[PDB]
Amino acid sequence: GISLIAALAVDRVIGMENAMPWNLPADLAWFKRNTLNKPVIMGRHTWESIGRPLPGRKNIILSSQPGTDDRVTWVKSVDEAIAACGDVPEIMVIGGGRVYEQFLPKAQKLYLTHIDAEVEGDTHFPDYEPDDWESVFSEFHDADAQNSHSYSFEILERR
Ligand SMILES: [Ca+2]
Ligand code: NA
Repeated sequence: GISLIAALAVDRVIGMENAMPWNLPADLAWFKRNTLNKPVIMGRHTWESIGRPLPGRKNIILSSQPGTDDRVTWVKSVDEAIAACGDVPEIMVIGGGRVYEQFLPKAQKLYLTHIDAEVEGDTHFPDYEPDDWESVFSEFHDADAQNSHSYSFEILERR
């Protein structure tokens, strides 16, 4: 199916103009664990924030304009993005806000990191009602020497 994976500060903030004011290697490890060797769909701005392909995966970039890096696959519509993933057990949608908004109604699972941080942002994860979803996994973690804020992971499966 289609899954979304995202890291959310309070008020569902996911993005801003500058780099996020946190350091969460545990969230990166979680992202890798759940996307390894799966196709990833991302918007063009998320692509520019990474700068290079995520290894071992089909990288699919949504843009209305021709692609500018032949190392990844560029598509001009949601339907083309899904088609480019082919026949796979799980498609991972990795951001950003505009892309999450379009794929949420298609998604069966959400992988969410909730960060105990209040940050001014210009992009939010789309609204969802927790009652429409079942929490199948949850774990809370404190900040530590490597992670600047406390955070929790949850996996929600659409009811
Ligand atoms: Ca940004
Ligand atoms: Na899994």
